[PDB]
Amino acid sequence: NTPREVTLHFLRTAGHPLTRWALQRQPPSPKQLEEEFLKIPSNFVSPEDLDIPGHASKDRYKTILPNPQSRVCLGRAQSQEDGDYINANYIRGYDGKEKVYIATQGPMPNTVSDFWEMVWQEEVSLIVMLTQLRECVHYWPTEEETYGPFQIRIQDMKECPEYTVRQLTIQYQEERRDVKHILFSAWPDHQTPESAGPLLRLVAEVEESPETAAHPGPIVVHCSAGIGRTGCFIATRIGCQQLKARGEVDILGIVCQLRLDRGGMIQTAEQYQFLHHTLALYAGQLPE
Repeated sequence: NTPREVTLHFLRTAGHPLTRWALQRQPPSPKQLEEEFLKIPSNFVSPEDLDIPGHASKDRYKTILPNPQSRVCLGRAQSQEDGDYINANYIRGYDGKEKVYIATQGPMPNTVSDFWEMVWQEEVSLIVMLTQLRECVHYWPTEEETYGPFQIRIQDMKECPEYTVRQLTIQYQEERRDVKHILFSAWPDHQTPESAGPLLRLVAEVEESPETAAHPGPIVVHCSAGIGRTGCFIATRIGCQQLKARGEVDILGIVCQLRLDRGGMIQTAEQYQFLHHTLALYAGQLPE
């Protein structure tokens, strides 16, 4: 068995189910969580695994690449652009449900049009942006701007204590669609949010979003590299979904499935511990 077969086998089979009680009252120790986290393979892809010439100019980081198996490919239905490349992966949701999310990096100035093409092509109606104040381009308009063939307009902007909700529209030719955009700041790279409460309110904000499509598109979740904060946010939502539906959560299993979808999701052991903390808090909100 090669290193890749070893990696795939661990990720497909590792798990550590935690009842609601154990999570709240007897969680794994900080030492055990550190060692568990260290054992999770990254599933990073080597540049030799992508044959996409020119892709490097569209990557924020040379080592953080989209796994080819779940890579979002741009079909260019609406444009004349060369190739199909965006650093973005489809991510499975609760119970392995396909294409619940797209994890991607924040657009670079040269990939803003690619980003909007992706939002059109995938029928995205919700974007979750994770950032901190001192940081990440402003790829949405102040009033109205055109990006490639798309006209984007801001219909509303509402500040909540912990995030800003923008209501946008994107139009191509005759067709105009709503996109809800949530900007959650106060989340530094390689760190955790200040506390779990604002993160759980972000997760609730997402749940409450209007879902009027027959086949809902993926939710776009992004941050600088598209893996640490994105992975934490997606893992928290799936964790909450498991706790609510089954009264238990397998956080190890969750992170392992996310790494199958995009290498490196959840960057630090501190972030991993914070996921336990967050889910313990959510557990107490759940009905008896």
